[PDB]
Amino acid sequence: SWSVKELEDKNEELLSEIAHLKNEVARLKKLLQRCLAANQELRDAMRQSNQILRERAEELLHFQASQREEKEFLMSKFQEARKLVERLGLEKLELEDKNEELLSEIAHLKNEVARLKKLVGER
Amino acid sequence: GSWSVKELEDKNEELLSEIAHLKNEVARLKKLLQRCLAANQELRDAMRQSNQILRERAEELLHFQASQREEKEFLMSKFQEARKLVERLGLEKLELEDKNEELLSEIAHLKNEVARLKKLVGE
Repeated sequence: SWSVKELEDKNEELLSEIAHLKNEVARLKKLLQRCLAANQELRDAMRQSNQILRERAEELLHFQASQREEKEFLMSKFQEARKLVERLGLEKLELEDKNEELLSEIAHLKNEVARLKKLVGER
Repeated sequence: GSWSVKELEDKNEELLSEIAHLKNEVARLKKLLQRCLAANQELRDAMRQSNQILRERAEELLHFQASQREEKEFLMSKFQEARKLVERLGLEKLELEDKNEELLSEIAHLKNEVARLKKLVGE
């Protein structure tokens, strides 16, 4: 059907077609190798994000427990002091009432002393 | 005119089988590159969500600690004022107790003087 020259021209055509397809394979392998390397950089950085996020969540749980331990201890110191103010103030009022009753006894004893001394400047 | 018609036809079949192999490689490498590009997009879309969540939580922690620091300032500043109030009331209570002991000694002396003055007038 086909001559020698026609088969040679088709051979020349197929060889140029093999050369083009081989440049595509080499181009697609360079692309795939960069994309696989880019996927490795994204996976190493995403691993670090989850790893820092886990580290910061575990140190925050122990920090909140320490803040609770410090907040309880300062609070109990404020309550012990406030109660001490209420007790010192009431004991101060009970001492001031007792002192004013004593002054009334002294004022009565002083009047009694003067009354008896006018009696002795007569006898 | 080196090669015959039958030799050129067998070579033609040979070049075609190489094109069929290269065409399966190109289609295979395009599926790999397309899957890898899609995987990188899923990693970059998730990386951006993590960074946006990580950015919100760092801003909610920055403002939360500022209130914790201000509640620690306010519960502490109340405890300092109470301690000052305890030390002041303690001095006022000690001088009221000294006055109470001063008054009781005065009463006992005035009563002895009253009895002595009553014995002079015979009351």
